[PDB]
Amino acid sequence: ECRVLSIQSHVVRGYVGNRAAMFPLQVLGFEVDAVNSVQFSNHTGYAHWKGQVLKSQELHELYEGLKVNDVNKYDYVLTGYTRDKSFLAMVVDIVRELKQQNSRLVYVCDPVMGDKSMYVPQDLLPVYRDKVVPVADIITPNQFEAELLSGRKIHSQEEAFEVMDMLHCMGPDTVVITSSDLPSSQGSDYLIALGSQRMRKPDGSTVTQRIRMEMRKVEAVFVGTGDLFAAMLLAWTHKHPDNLKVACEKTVSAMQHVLQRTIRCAKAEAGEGQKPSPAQLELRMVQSKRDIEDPEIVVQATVL
Amino acid sequence: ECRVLSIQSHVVRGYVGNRAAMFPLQVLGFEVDAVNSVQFSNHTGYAHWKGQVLKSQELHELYEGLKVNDVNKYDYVLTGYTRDKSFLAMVVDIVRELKQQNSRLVYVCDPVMGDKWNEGSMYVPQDLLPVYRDKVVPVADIITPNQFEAELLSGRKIHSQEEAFEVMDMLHCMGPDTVVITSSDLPSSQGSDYLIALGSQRMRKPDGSTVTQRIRMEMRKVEAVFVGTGDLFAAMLLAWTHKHPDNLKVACEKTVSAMQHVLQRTIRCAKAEAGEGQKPSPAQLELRMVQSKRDIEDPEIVVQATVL
Repeated sequence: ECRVLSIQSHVVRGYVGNRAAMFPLQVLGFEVDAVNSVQFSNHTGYAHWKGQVLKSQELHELYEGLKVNDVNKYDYVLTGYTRDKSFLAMVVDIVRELKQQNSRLVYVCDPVMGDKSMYVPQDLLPVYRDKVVPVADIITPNQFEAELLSGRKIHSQEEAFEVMDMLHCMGPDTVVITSSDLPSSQGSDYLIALGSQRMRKPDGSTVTQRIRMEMRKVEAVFVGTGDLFAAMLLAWTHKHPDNLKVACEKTVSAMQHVLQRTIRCAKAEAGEGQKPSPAQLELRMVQSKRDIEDPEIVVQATVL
Repeated sequence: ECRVLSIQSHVVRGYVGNRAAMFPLQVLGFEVDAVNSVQFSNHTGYAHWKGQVLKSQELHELYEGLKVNDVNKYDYVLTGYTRDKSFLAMVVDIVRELKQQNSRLVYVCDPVMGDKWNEGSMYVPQDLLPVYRDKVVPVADIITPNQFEAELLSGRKIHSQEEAFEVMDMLHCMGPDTVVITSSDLPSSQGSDYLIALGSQRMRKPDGSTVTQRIRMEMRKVEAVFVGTGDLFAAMLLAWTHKHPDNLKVACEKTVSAMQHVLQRTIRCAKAEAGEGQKPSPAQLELRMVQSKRDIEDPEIVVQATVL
C-alpha cells in the first residue's frame, strides 16, 4: 500500500543501511524498493572489509530502469550514509523529480556527517545544508549534525529548539535530534532526544509541537542505529502523522528493544567480562521482528 | 542460530533471487548473509531492466572479506539462477571449502536451467549443464529441479511417475539426498488444471541402510506467469525441511501451501490493479510478499501429499 525507495548501503553480513532498514519496514507493512549504494562483506568497523561501491551513474541507471517501466512511483524516500558528493546530488535530483510527480511524497533523510569529529568528506556539509535538507520532510540529525547544518553551537534545550526552528525554516516540517549532550533530569546516563513538528491547522495557522525524550544509554558501539531509527520513525509517523509524541515513543521503544536484545546476545556470544567484537554486536534484527511490529512503549515523550 | 549464505540476484523492485528469499527466511527466523550476484532495477521478465552483474572475482573478494574476519560460518548455502560458468565454479569452490569447515552444512541448490513449453527449452548457457551435472549437483544436498532439469541432469526422458522416480534415484546417486521435482507433465488425478510435484528423500537407517521416502502432490495451477517462484519455493523448503528434517511430506505441504497463498493473493491483487478481464503486467504480478508475511509465517495447509 505504501512504497518506500531506500537508497543505502548493503552488507553481505550485518545490519546497516538497507539491511537495517528494509526488513523492519517490510515487517511494518511497507513495500520497499532497495538501491544498494555499496556491497561490502561487512561494515568498516570490522578489522577487515572488502567490497565494491555503486557509482552515481549506476544509481542513475537503476532509477532509469524503474522509470522506463513506469514503476518509479513512491510514497516515501529514505536515505542515510553517503560518502560521495555526486551520489548525494543524484539522490537530490531523484527526490526532486519524485516530489514533482507526487506532491505528498515524504523524504526522510538521516544527514550522516559526524558525531560528538566529522567522518564524512567535508565537501558534503554544504550539499546537505543547501541541497538535501531543503527538500527533506523529516530529518533525524544528531546534535553535532544539527549544529553543522545550522552553523550555531547548542548549549541548552532552548538553544537546541531555536536551532531546530532554523532547520524547520530550511525545509523539513519534522526535526528529531536523536542524540545530544544535553543534561537530563534522570541522570548522566540518559541521553536527551528532541522532537519538533510544524502542524498546519485548517485555520491556516501553524503550531509547533515540541517534545522531549530521555533514554537510558546502551554503553556499546552499534552500527546502523541511525538507519533503523529513521526507518521506524518513517513507519510510525506514517501511522501517527499529527502525533509526533506517539510516533517517537514507538520508534524509541522499538530501538530500545532491539539494542537491549542485541547487547544481551552480544555479551552472551562473547565471554563474561569480555568486550563483544563488532561481529558480535550486529543488531539482532530478525529476532526482534515482533518487538518491531508492535513495540511495548518503554519511553514517554514530554510535550512542551 | 541458523545462518544461510544466499548467493543470488538482487532487484531494486520486486521479488526474485535474494529479494524473494531473504525476507521469508528472515520472517521464518533465519539469519541470512546475502551476496547479491547482480543488482538490476527489476527482473528480466519486465520489458526493460538495467543494472550490473557481480564478477566472479568480485564474489571471491567478498567471500575473502568474510573469511579474513572469520565470519565464513554457515549452516546452509542457497543458490538459484546463475548465468556464468565461472560464477558457478566459484560457488562450487566456496561450497566445498565451507563443507570442509562444516561437514553438516546443507547446500540447497535450485539448478535453474530451463522449463517446458507444454518440448523443453533452456534459458541458461548450455555450458552450465555439465557444470551443474558434474560439479554443482554432486555437492548439493537439496535440489529443486523441474522435470526438464531432472531430465537434463539424468540424461533420461520422463514419461511416467515410475520413470520420474527412477530419474530422482539417479539424481540421488549424483549427490543430493533430497530431490523435489517441483513441476511436471505427469497426469493428475483431478484433471489438467492440477499440476503434479514429486518428492524423494534418502534416509539413512539406524541399521546403516538407506531407504527412499517418496511423495506425490497436486496443486491447482495458477494461470499467470510469475517470476521468483522457484527462489521463494527453495527458500521456504529450506526453512521447512530445517524444521521437518525427516518428514518431507509436511515440509513440502507447508512450502506448497505458502506458495499457494502468496500466488492467490498476488493474482487477486494483480487483477485488481489491472482491469476486469485485462491481462496483468509483469509489474502487477510481482509476488505480494510483504502482504503475505503471516501466510509465510504459518501457512494454512491447503494441499495434502500422498506418501508412496
